[PDB]
Amino acid sequence: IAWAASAEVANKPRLVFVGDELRYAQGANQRDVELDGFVNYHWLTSPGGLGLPKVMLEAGINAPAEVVGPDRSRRALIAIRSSPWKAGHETNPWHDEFDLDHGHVRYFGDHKPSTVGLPGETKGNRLLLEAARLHAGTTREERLLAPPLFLFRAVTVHRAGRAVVKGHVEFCGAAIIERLEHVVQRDPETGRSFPNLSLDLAVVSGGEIDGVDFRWIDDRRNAALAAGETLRHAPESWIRWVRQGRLAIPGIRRRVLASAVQSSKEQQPASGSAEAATLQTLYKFYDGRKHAFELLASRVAAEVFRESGARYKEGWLSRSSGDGGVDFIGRIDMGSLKASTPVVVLGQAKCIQPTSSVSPEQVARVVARLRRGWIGVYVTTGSFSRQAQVEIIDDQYPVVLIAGGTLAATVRRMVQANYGGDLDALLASTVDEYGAAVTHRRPEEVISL
Amino acid sequence: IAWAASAEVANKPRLVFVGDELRYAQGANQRDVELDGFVNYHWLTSPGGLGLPKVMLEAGINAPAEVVGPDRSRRALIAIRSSPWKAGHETNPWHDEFDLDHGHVRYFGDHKPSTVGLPGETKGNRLLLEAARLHAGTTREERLLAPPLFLFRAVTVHRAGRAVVKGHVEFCGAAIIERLEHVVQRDPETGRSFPNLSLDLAVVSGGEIDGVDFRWIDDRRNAALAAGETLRHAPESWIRWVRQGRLAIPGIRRRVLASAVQSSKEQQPASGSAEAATLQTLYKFYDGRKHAFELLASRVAAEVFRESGARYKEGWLSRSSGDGGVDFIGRIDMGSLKASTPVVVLGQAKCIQPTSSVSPEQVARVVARLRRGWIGVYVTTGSFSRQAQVEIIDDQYPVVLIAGGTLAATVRRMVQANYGGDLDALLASTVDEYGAAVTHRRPEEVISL
Amino acid sequence: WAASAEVANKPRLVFVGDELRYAQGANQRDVELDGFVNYHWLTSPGGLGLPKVMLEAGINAPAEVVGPDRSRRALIAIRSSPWKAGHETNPWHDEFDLDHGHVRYFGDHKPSTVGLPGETKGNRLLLEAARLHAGTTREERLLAPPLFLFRAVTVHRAGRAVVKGHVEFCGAAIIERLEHVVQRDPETGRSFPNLSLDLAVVSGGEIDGVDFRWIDDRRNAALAAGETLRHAPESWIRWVRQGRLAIPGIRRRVLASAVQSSKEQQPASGSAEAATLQTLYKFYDGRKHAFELLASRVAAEVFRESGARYKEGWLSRSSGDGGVDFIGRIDMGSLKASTPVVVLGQAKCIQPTSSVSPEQVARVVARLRRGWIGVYVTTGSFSRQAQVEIIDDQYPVVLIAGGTLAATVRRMVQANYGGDLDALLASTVDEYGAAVTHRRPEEVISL
Amino acid sequence: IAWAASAEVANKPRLVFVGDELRYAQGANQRDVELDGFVNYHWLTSPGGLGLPKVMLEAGINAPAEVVGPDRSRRALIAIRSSPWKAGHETNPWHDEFDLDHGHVRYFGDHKPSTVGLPGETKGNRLLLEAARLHAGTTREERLLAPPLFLFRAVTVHRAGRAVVKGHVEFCGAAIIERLEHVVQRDPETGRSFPNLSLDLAVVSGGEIDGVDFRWIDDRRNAALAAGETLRHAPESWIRWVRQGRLAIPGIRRRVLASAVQSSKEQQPASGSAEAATLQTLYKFYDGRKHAFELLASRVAAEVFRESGARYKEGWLSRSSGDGGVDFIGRIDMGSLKASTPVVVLGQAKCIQPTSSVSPEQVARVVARLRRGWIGVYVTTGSFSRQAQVEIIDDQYPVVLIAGGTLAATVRRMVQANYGGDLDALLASTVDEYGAAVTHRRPEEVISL
DNA sequence: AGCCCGGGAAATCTCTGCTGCAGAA
DNA sequence: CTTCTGCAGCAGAGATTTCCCGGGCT
Repeated sequence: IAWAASAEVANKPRLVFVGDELRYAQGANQRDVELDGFVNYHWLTSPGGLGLPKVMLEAGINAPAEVVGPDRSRRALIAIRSSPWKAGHETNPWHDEFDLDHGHVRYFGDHKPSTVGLPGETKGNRLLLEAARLHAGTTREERLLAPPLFLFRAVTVHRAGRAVVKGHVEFCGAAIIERLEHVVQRDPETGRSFPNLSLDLAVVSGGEIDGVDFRWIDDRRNAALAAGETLRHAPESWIRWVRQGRLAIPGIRRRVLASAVQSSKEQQPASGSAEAATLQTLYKFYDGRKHAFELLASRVAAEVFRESGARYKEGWLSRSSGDGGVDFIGRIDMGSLKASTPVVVLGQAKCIQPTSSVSPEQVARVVARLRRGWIGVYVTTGSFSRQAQVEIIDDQYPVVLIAGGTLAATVRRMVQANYGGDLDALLASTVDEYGAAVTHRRPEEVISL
Repeated sequence: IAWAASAEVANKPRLVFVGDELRYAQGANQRDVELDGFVNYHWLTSPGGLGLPKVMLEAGINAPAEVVGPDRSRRALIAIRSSPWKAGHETNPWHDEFDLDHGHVRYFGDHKPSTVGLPGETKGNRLLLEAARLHAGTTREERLLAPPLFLFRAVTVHRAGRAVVKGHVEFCGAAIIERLEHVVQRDPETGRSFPNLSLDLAVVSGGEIDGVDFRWIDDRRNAALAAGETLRHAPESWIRWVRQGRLAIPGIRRRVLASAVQSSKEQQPASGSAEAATLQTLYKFYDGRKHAFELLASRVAAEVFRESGARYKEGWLSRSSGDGGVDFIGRIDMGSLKASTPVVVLGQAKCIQPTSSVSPEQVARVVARLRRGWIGVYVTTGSFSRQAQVEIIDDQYPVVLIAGGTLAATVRRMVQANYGGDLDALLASTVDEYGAAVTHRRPEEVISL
Repeated sequence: WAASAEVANKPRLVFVGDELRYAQGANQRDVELDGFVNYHWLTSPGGLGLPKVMLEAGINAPAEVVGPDRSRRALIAIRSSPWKAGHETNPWHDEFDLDHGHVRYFGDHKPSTVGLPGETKGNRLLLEAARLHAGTTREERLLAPPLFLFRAVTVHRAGRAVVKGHVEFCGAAIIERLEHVVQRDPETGRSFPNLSLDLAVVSGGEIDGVDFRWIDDRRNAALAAGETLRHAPESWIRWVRQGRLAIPGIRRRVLASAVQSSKEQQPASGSAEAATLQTLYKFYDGRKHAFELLASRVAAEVFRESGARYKEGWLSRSSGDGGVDFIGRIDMGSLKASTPVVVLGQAKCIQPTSSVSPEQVARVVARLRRGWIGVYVTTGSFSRQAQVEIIDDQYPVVLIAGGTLAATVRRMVQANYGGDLDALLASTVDEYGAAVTHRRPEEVISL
Repeated sequence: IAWAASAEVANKPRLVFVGDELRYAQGANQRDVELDGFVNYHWLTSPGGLGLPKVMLEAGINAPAEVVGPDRSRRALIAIRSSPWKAGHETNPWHDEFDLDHGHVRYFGDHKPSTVGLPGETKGNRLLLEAARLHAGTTREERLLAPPLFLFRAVTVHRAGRAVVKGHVEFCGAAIIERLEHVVQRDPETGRSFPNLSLDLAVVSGGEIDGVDFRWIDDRRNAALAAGETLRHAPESWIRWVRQGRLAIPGIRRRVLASAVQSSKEQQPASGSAEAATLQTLYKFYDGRKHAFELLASRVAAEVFRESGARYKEGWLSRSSGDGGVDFIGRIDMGSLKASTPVVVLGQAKCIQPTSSVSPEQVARVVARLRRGWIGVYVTTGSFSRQAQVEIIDDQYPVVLIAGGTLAATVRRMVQANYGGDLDALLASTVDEYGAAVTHRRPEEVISL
């Protein structure tokens, strides 16, 4: 009669997104989807339809009893707990830390000075040892025998009008063991150093959703399922890792960007549009004269900074000759009347073919010029490479990107704002006023201006 | 008609400012004031009234004829000229260092690799020694006979029209020799080492007027009048350098900030006003409460960037207790949407009576937390110390200053615009709704939000 | 050969920081003495029959051992200073950092000894061992005798005084850097040349300490030098084949908080460095400028202690305090073209019982551009908040409290004006504005 | 009748200058002032009217007979002849190095392989130990009697349309030993090893002039002379060292002002260098695999920082898969033992041909990620472009440039002293390890280990 | 006689200015 | 048939490069 419940639980979906807050309490029920206004942990792990003991989440790491598949016995999984009691991290080198953005995690063993035996005597560290031996071997079946590592970090909600600490967890994703190294920590109370296992783990990609649902955690606990039969509900990252090996880790590692990135198509105007044709006329006109293109880049950048609702003044153009990383410069004032701060804005302009794209080093050449409190801006006829936007966003470089469609729209504004001599004599206005004064002056001299 | 042209030119306001455009041309009359839109150099030095030969600015280190008074024959003055090769400065040997704000100018002797022997056979070095012995003299009489050093640097600018490369120079002011020492320089062209003379100079100040009377040279090249009557048109800084010794140099040093210094009374609201009483009630209310003040400052700083119409996003509170280097966080998107780049704003507040000023050390603690493209903001009911302000301006700290006046004005504006009721409603709303941090994350994560 | 196989049957390991019972009395057979492990039993096992190697103050080692291929030198044993109990007051002493696996030791050379440094048998074998560890072949490196460090201990045992005839295991180390210094002993009272040795403590890998079987196996004559390493630490084994290239990465790392309490930053009361600190406090209480110059020289000595290249730029100003008190520069590179590192510094003389606020050092931190480092010198200690703010927010600034300052000053004085502190103090107060210039920190590059 | 000549010597200044070409002959006389147009060495060292014995000078360390001053027996001077003896064919890695631009010189002892016992068993080494003993020293009295070391280097000169390398010598100035270390040297051609002492020293400055007054030399070389009255014509720098001690060592360093920009030819090894072919093989070998060259460059930079005797630790590699922004990471501990601070080094390595330079964009891509107090290092076979280095100097980029001769130098010196001549095992090691040292840790995580 | 971190004009020098021709997408 | 895109020791101001002067001294 229990087979019906097992099947019922087996078929129904149980989804959880990475970074979500899960409810963790003593006792309670595993048959409840929601508890105290939050998603139940035990229900997500072991719904109870299988009639199996719950998966406990306690100090250090925790692993269920050995699950005997028809083929052979297998370790179900490993639930890992990290305790930042009240955002204690990271004042000290014990330093259990998660970077869920780039998909890297560093955790440490539960070994303590009170323990007499060598590291690995504790249940947790020994399970970490077995997992380490299983994550590194010759055969390809032992990796199927290797239990997955589920990351959980303590979190205080301060929600629903009631501030509470503990009793809540956070799923940081599934992890694989990249490294295991014996390190020596220090107990301040007794002033005594102790050996312990240090684990470097990598979080894999969760797919398009970035959140995973686990019907396969029951598969790992299923007594009637073979080791290679449990990968049915597994994410594509993990199974493709099983296929390829540890060489696929950089490709399967989870990647979260703070801001969205734009494809080449979206930045540019439509192909059949006359805006793109106008952009190509800009390409033809400013190919010979890069200096005009620079002056226009200054005008456009100005229009953008003023479109943001911020105060901007264009200082000048760095050089008309001698190349270098700076083409021109302006100033952004941050704040309101009688309350502001000066910001030096280094304007850069590069004219290139639409097919080719700007390389990250060319942008980083402008980024390197930037001192503290400065903002760069890059204006190009084409688009930006993926690695460029990656280096800008992930490393948090403050650069304003001006693509083809943006400058095209800006031009569309300016040409009807001032239509003297039609569209073309604005470009002529770029060449005629291209001299636009000059300066050997450092960027810091723009403040006094 | 000896004194006919002299007596009228003897009382003229020959005050000159640093940064103006001066004309140095061959075949320039001493009678005409301005040449082709700008003032003439030869006219400025000796405008025909004296009958003296026009001082020619040549050969780097330059000086007029020796002057013999009744006693102690002296050198009238010294005309120092630093010129771009071009690209002699900052791209070549020589490249005399120039720092205007700190009044420090490093200059090189007239010794050349083509000139053999110890520095120096050229008149430049000998004049440099003859002057330096008087400038470094511990005797006031020596400081009386000490030849003034008038510095000049050719700058390209003009008004409208076209840029200038020759015939145009800029008055850099007068300077006093800080140090004199020998150096070794190497020529890239020949690869041969040669000795030279190097010296550190201290540029003086003209005061609030910041003007330098060029009538000084008249009594400086007068053989009849000596020392006592030669300082009549000299700047007070120079006469103070004459009366006292080299120990008063840092006190008489020229220090000009790019921005403007705000007085304590200037930062505070007008005396007797309603906003003043409002601020007094603010300090009265928030003297005991800190977190509520921090939140209030977060709200004030929230729309102070948004007042211009600029794109802003209000962040979170770091911690309920234990504080942080900066109390609250904000974000500033720059440019059109999807082209917007995040700018991290780190704010901190402190409650103190308007009669008190903010120490530079804590502001430094704020700006020490800054990174690439990060800006700070400090909010207080009091004013800021002058040292703090000048340290921020001179070293270009990127931070917004919120004094008691701006705070009171912005707060009253907030109350009337969004409430209009008694401030008590706002205060209470703040204390109940926040002052308690729901989210405690790293500041770099504000970009993801 | 039953006994040797018997002691080969049972493992022998000792962790770093293990207290050992040191007694000329007692025997080789027994495993423990007076509640502590026996040293002579540790170094000399009962299943061998070899004599007991004695551990005396300073460097000590058994004579060379004849091998089938070539003669092999027995390991090096080092005994630490009393630190101090009134026995040694010398500024140049043994500095132990077991957290980063870095240990600086100073050899034994005395004014009574006439000649050149390294003439004594211990120092002869020491320099020869230095030759072996700096060997160009793998054979020469495996021929190199291990260096085992030991320290004296001042503690408490079972509610009683401690300790009489007890030491502490500091681990095994590899000869990395050598130096030639000239020190001066006040009680000697003549000055004498002395050797300096920078050692890198190895990591035991999976184990904290090392296997004691290694030494007992290497001491044996039949053991071949290539095959004499079996239980040797993986770090040492890797180093033998890799050479000097392995040294930077194989050092033992102990994860611990870098925050030192106010008491830890202050020298011992009986150290006699503290008295110097107090004299400096009363002296520079009125004159801060001489303290700024003194701090510049002290920092200059600190950076040159690691063998780096420091060049003193100048002092910022002689009138009033500010963000920076003094400026220096550290050049590192191909030397055909050297990459300069700007050094900004501030010094404040306060009471040793007073703590330095984080804002005051943040005033210096805020002046740091990319590739620049800060220096803060104070007679007192640093506050906890300051330390944790510097560590957590990753501030590139060295901190000099009362202890480090007094120690460095003592070193400098003894090095030059040894016998007279007033001469060094005179050297600090004579020139005020001689080193003082008004320049931008980025102008130190030209110098 | 040698008294009058001595008085003659004392009255007229006798000066030598740095960079001067001197004629040295073993069979010359002390009488003739100059030989073949060039001033004589012996005549300058000691005149014929002095009565002083003929001083001998040969390859390596040369020390004249000891002298007894009335106060105490004293060592006058130490002459040092340094010649590569290469004729451009040097393979000796421990050959002496000279950098007079920064005033640092690496000298090496006269210890020989066949020379037995512990170093030094030779004259030069021992008297250099005495010299160093006096150099470090203690109290002023020892500093007074401390014998100066004068450097003479074999140079190629040109005389009357004819040029011969041997027969002349150059004056490199008087220097003081900073530090002395123990090192093991090996003959490149034939495999061997011998102990020797290595000295890092620095040349002082000549004060007003660039060189040394040899009249003071005569004053010190005098048998009967006072203690502090021995030097009246001595350079002020040496007197400053005398009064201060080691405290003035960083301040008295000889400095020559020149452009730090190096050309392609200047960075790369000589035309007859055997390391060139090795570099070609390195290009052909790492042409397919770049990350192996990245690890190679990591260990190279490590050896470079370890060459100064500083504190450095091995880092890790970012990816070893495809391409990426940062090639390798490292850490440097700056300060003493008890007191130090960690700094993060971001290293980049791209394999190009020695004839090709490095564009500024590529290195600026590395500079862009450098935080506050962070440095970087670029290691490559090819040289660096002029614009790149200029860009480094202008913006004060903290980067170490390893290219051409330097790379081959540290690599060869490494092979000779570590892997013992076999480069095959080294290359193979770089091949096997490109996937072993790869961690996904943050650059800030290097502080942990 | 001389020099010198010069300016002036008259000597080349730099690099996009483009028009009608033709011939091609 | 279009309508643009090639061909051409072409035009030509602003910017360098040469060379002639300069002014005021020891």
